Amino acid sequence: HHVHPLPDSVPESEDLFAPPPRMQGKEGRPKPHIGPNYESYVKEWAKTVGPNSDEWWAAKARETLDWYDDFKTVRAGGFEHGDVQWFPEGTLNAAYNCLDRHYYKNPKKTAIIYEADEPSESREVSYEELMQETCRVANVLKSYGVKKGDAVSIYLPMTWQAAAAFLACARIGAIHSAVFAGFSAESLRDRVNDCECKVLITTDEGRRGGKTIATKQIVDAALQQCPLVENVLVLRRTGNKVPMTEGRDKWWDEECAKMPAYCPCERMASEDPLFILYTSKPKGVVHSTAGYLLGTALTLKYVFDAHPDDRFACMADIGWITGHSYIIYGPLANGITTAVFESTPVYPTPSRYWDFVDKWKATQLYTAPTAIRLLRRMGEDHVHDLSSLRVLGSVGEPINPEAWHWYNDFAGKNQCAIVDTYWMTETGSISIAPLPGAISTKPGSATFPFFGMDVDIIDPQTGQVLEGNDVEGVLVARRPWPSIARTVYRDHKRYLETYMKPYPGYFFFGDGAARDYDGYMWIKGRVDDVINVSGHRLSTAEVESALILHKGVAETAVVGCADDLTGQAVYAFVTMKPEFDLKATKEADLSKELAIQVRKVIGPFAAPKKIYLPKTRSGKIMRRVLRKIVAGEG
Amino acid sequence: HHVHPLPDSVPESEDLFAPPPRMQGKEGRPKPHIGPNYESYVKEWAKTVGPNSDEWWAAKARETLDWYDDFKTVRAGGFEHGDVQWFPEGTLNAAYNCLDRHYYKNPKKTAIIYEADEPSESREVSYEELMQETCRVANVLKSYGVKKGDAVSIYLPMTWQAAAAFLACARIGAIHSAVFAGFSAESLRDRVNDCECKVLITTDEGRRGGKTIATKQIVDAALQQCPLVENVLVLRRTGNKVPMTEGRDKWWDEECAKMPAYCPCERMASEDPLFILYTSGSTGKPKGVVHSTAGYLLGTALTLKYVFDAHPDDRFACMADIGWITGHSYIIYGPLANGITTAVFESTPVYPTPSRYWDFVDKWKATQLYTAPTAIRLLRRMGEDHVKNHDLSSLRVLGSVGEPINPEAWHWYNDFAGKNQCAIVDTYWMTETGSISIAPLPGAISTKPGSATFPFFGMDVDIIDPQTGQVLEGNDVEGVLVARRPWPSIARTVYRDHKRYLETYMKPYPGYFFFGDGAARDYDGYMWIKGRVDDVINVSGHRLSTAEVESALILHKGVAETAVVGCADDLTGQAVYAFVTMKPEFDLKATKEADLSKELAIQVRKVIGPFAAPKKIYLVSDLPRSGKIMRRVLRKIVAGEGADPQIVEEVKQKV
Amino acid sequence: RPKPHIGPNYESYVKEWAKTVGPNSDEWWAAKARETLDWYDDFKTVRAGGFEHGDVQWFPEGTLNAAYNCLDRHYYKNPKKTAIIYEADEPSESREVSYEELMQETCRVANVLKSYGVKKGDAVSIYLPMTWQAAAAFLACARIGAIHSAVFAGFSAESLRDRVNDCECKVLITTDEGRRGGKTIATKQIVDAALQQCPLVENVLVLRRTGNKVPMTEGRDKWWDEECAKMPAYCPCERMASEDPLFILYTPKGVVHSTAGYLLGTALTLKYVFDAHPDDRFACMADIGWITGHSYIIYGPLANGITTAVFESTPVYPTPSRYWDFVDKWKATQLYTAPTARRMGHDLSSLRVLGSVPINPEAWHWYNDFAGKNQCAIVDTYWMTETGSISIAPLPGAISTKPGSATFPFFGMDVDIIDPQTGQVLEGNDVEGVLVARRPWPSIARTVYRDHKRYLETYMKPYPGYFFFGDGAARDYDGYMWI
Ligand SMILES: CCNS(=O)(=O)NC[C@H]1O[C@@H](n2cnc3c(N)ncnc32)[C@H](O)[C@@H]1O
Ligand SMILES: CCNS(=O)(=O)NC[C@H]1O[C@@H](n2cnc3c(N)ncnc32)[C@H](O)[C@@H]1O
Ligand SMILES: [Cl-]
Repeated sequence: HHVHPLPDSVPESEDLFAPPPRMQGKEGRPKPHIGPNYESYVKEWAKTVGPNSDEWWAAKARETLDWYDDFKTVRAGGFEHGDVQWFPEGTLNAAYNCLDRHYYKNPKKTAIIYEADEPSESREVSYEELMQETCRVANVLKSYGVKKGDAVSIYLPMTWQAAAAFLACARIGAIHSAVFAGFSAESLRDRVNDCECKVLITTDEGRRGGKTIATKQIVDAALQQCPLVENVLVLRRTGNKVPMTEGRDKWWDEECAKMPAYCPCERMASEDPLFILYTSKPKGVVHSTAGYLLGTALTLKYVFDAHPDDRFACMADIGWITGHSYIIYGPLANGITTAVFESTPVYPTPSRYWDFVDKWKATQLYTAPTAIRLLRRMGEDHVHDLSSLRVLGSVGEPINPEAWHWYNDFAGKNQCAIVDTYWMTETGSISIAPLPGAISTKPGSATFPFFGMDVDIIDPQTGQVLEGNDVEGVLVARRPWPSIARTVYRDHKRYLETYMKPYPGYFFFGDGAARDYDGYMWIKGRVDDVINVSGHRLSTAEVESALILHKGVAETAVVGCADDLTGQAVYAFVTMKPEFDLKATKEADLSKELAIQVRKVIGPFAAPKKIYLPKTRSGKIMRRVLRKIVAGEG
Repeated sequence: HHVHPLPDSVPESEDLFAPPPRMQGKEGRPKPHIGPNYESYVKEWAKTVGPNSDEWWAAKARETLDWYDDFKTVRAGGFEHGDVQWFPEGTLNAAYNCLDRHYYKNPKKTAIIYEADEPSESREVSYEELMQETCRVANVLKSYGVKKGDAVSIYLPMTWQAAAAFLACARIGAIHSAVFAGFSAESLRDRVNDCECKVLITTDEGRRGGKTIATKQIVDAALQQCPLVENVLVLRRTGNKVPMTEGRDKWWDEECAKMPAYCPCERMASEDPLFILYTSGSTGKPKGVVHSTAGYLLGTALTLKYVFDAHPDDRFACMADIGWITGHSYIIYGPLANGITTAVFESTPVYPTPSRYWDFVDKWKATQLYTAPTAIRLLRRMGEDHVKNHDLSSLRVLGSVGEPINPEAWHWYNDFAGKNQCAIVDTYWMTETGSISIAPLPGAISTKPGSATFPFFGMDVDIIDPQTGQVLEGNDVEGVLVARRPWPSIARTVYRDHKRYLETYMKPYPGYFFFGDGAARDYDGYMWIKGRVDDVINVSGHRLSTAEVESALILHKGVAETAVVGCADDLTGQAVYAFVTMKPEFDLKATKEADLSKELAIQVRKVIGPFAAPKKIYLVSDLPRSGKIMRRVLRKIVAGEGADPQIVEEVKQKV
Repeated sequence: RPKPHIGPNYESYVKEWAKTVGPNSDEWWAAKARETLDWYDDFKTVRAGGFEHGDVQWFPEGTLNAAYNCLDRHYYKNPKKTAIIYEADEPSESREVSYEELMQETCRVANVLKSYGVKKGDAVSIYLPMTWQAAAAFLACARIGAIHSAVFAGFSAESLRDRVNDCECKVLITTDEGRRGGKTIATKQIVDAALQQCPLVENVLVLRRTGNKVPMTEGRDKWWDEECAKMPAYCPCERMASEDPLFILYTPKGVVHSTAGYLLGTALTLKYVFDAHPDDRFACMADIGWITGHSYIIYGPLANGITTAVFESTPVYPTPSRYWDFVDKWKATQLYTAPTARRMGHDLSSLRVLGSVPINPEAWHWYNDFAGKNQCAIVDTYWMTETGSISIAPLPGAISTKPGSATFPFFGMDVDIIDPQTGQVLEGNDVEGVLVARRPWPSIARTVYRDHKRYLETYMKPYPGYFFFGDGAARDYDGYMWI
């Protein structure tokens, strides 16, 4: 075969895992929504793409969400000019769909499982409580003069009120712009100025893993160069003394105590913007209302097989798109229970995830590879019952197949489906992932595209589509889907040039990908991280997966630097486990073993020329820093 | 029985009055909506409360009002957090329901009977004229930058244009805040700043009882300490010279002449706030009671239709002032929503003479009259010569609101205003309830002097023992009044002071709404509201209402009005002190002042008991704007402290 | 040739015109209102109000948007159809603009205006020549509920200063220069002169029609193409009430038109007076600065979903044949031109209906033979800014017409003539007097901006309960009108 899976130590013939009995109608668990096999997924999927799929999408939009005004047109527009429209004549409100309509049905049902940094301080927040808090904040924002279409910055740690602040903006038609609680003032400042907001929502302090985040202190520093901000609403998270500027700053609880506990919903057009989410000038990705909300609702229901009594535990941060979609909007739209985890996976112990799972009988767990490195690395003594789990998800970057099996074995007792979810901030919702009740998985593969996603592979050297299977190139989408980002805030040109110009006719994700002989999709990393050695273009995922097969390796990152005899050369930056003895295995001897590992697993063309990690707050490895340093640019 | 009715001079067996023939469909009058007996009231009422009342309320909401968008949910929320919701997904506009839809049906039907202070200046205002005036003001407010949800203060006397100012704000989604024309600048200023409005609507002057109110003069004084006000719209009521600040102030007639006579309606969510009505209440600051749109509007429409048995051609004569909740609900919103004729009375009941009410009724053939006990007592003091020589046959329902009505005043009302041929409706409610809470349905309920009787549709009230916090099951019980579940017209908050809203009405008896009134349900199930809990007097363990001691006093020949307050007493805890006003004709020389007092105390001792007999009686000329007697002032005077500051000194002298 | 909608004799035009007036006048206007336009919300009341107090209302409860009805709905049905034929001043610079392209430009501009804080109900002034982006400007203002005030591109800086200050607009849309009859119309120069005394105007959007160097006030002035490059190509439509104002057109008498009425009147007149059909190519040579360009270049044609022409030249540039080179080059199917234009000195078989807007009666024969070849129709049209849509015209495939007259007044308008000395209408035929109208029509102007007083003292108070046109008119034994 031309297309190889990510290097793994397990035979390929033993790496095809069918839906287990928990994802079958047995053991008293809900029968899957889609199942039991690959053909059942394809049968439904073919209704969601092609020239006769408007029928399916209209029904799903009318069944999934509540509308104030029906829509007439299902879809229009396209990539070339970026005029994407879905359900354009309809009106709705995101807070009505995430709060009110469930409050009216079961007001005492739990909406948020607030897992505080300290396990003792945790509690359940009901749809009644969350709605009242949202409506109070919404009334406060209106009293500040916030109007439909105004931007509101949010700088909140993972306390449950963060959901109320997001939904308060959506309730009144404001455009919330979340900034990870922990970015520098320079990062907070740039995002506040770009969106031109006049109101900022934040806390006095945060708490994560026992540490103290000086959110208010950072804000005051950033706001010295954010001229337009006139109002700041400070949640009293800790109560510890923080500076409160007179007039500009007010306490959340004092402001809310003056306001009523209900607020009307602003009737929003489908294409009114719901939020701006900046990405690390800053790129403010803009999502509209109806299509984004429907995408998050549909993906949560099918990719995680969500059922009414489920308790969904996404361990990400609301400052990132994974929090937007699968902590707040997705789960609350489906009306289930969602987790807001304010701690780290290592506090009080590396068993918090598992203590959390057993304490709350969580039905799905959704975290990232960068955190997955933690648990499997430190010890499986930390891994409990975990029987409540039924679907396990991973998001953020390629998952080395080695981490994949531990996830299947110890967290799932070989009884959970593992869903590797591929998507971007700009897709809004999950693009390629297995439906747990239908798809037999492979370690390290995203598998098949989700409803509405018609993806293909393009040879970047010819610009043409590679027909068939067992092909490799760059991933592109053929048609718009409802949750696609609609622009980059006040910079539509950057939007078109980045995603719509590189391969005209298609959307360009920016990732290398391959479709193997079985049709399974494999995402191998950024195209900008590809290294071309003597005509062999190498992905960062395959070299880094082969390295992690050597004893003692924890995490790696390979970058390319120019080479006069091979064009570029692979340079690998390697991190070792703490117990590993660097004296027994000399650094020169370690590199020799690693280069032989890569040569054996990939080929001589891939052997690193030199072996020696800078990571953003989102958990991503800053490979652009490793590349420039190797060249000698400070 | 343990529960006694308010003192009356008629035997209890002879003091139950069944709907007269005018409310039996006879004499050419329209058949009542509910009737003909108590059972017909209960049959409908039981559809309006309980866990299966959503069906009735959904239907009445869709039958009574015109909606731009239908609603899905009927009710949600509750007392505990103050998140009451009614018809939340629906949209409508109050001005469309009060003007446009009736204009489109019968544009020339009369909307307002404008009874000016001078009777010669009175005229009829049709729905077309009022709609056009409303739309001109709305355009004027919008030209000023007024947006949906902004507060607009109104300081207007009782001229018909006051309705156009209220409905102009409602038409564009502004929040109107009315201030009684006659409050001091100090009271106006507090209300203008609290609601944070930028636009004020007022007159150059007012006219009441022959006097001239210098509204603009008061306004200018108030606005020197109102930094947020940017625009003032001055109706040209008198034409006498007033100071007009350049730019800030503009003439109503000049501004409106520039605008079109139509304006689109703002589509409002049911729960968007419709108005703020401040009350000089509780203490310290003014309490801005906030009502939302759909539930308030539906509450006033339904109460007017059933409590006053309103039919399409009726001519409803509420003699209250639009600066108070009775004016909001039963001059403007209630009647105009029902599409009938409503009266705007610019005079007093004694100007030019005490026959004004009755001249008005016959002049316009009014079909229902709605006034207060303070005016019934006032007229009753001036003589039956001014009321005896009138027809008054057009009337068929007479209403009383504001406080408990003494059975003596009740009988004067029934005898001379209704000629024993009208139904008397005693309406109990508050600013905070939005609409009538407890009252008799005139075609169905047999009344008792001084009793409101039974709760209105949607009101499920109870009596609570304030010392046990428990509901007193059964009849012949006494305590404080409470409501069990929200109703559609309940106030939704206190403007920017939700804590004051929860603390005042929702915390004192958790699970309930606390009216603040003592109440009792007699053996027949009739409810009796006898006065504020803060006004109770306790003599040797006997908790006394001010209404029952004052009802017993007024049974003595010559008594016009009384006021009793409690004073501390070392041997009985408190003691009753009574302040008495007599009729003009009564001779103080024939019956010495001391001998009169003894007869009064013996009256109370006989009817209530010696513990209620006043220890001392002060004969005054008058008692100390809403028509309420300032008993808190008389209480402080008898203790030793220190609308008209002259009576206050007059009291201090006799005391 | 497609069959005309109304025909073939008068009894077909009496059975129809009898429905647009009278007691059941409502039932007909209600059907047409629902059939012609797309509504976001239905309407309950057909008509209310009258001339007396100036409270005219049509379809008050309904909501809608002019851009959705002139762009989106046709885009969704056939996006590549040509909405505009842009006949540049230089004939070889002409090109077709599709509904898609026209929609995307409108949405961009609409997004720009929103970034400047323009809100529903705000005023925006438009100082543009007859380039095709003028319709995108009009419709971008309508798309967001903003009130556009079109000021003809030839007006002086003084006349623009006055029109911009009356409407109180905070945003102005102009070009850097114009082009007409081979000449250059310095519009930004005139814009900078006037604005020195326009204290409310805070943002100006300048379209590069020539690229020539012009002054740009930093901060206030921004380039159209640079501002629009930052915005998405879709914008939501504001849900407007029928009686929300759509535009101000000063004659400083700023005539105001509501939305659903003016739009219904414009759509119906094109579909009948000119007998427009789906594939027709309506050519109107007016300017978007006047009510002729508003109603029969932009709103009427783009509402019916046909093709309309934006003619940027004169009738004699390059040569007096331009109309007829125009007509054959694009196969125009209707022609609409002024009185001004057989004195300075082609196939044309595609023309089917020909109209003007008084013309000497010999021009009626010349316009029927040299332009029609005794195979075309001829429709004469009189009206004014305050009427919203053409008032007096004959229906083409039904009514046998005569030179100089107009057979019958348009659907839903019933006029008469008053004796200016007795103030009594002269019933009957063979009469003369001052022209006035009876009852309300949908497209009637609703006020004069912030001078409803003048609105009454000019058209309502002069003759009680009537609309006073201000021009003398006469009727003859044939039931025909003369201005
Ligand atoms: C939506 C989360 N955004 S993200 O967490 O910022 N991820 C950063 C970037 O990593 C890539 N990516 C995401 N998920 C996967 C995956 N499962 N396998 C391989 N690659 C992946 C995408 O290009 C994304 O833009
Ligand atoms: C809507 C009235 N507004 S009011 O004029 O402000 N009345 C002041 C307060 O008096 C009490 N009250 C009112 N009506 C009655 C009545 N009929 N019998 C006994 N008590 C009554 C209420 O607590 C009210 O709030
Ligand atoms: Cl699996």
